[PDB]
Amino acid sequence: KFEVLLGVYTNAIQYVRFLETALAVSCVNTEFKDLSRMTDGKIQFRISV
Amino acid sequence: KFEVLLGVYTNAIQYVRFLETALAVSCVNTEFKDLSRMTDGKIQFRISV
Repeated sequence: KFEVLLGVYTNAIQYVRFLETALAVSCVNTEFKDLSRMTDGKIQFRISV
Repeated sequence: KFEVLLGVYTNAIQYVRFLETALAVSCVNTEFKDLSRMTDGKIQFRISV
């Protein structure tokens, strides 16, 4: 008279990146190895009217 | 002067197999020859959140 072990099932976490979803269209992305070295950034537009 | 016997036909009860109905899509089957020798069974799931 046995008690059968019918199944051990482990869900698989699928890996998801940033460039593999459709939120990546809204922004362009650049690898920047030393970001904590950078303290602040700036862009400067020259608008001639 | 007579009385007639106008045929005899009996109903043929069709054999309704499990694998010919739609309720076999709701489940999946395994032929276990010896379920009398089973006291209990279990499935343990591992959910990785």
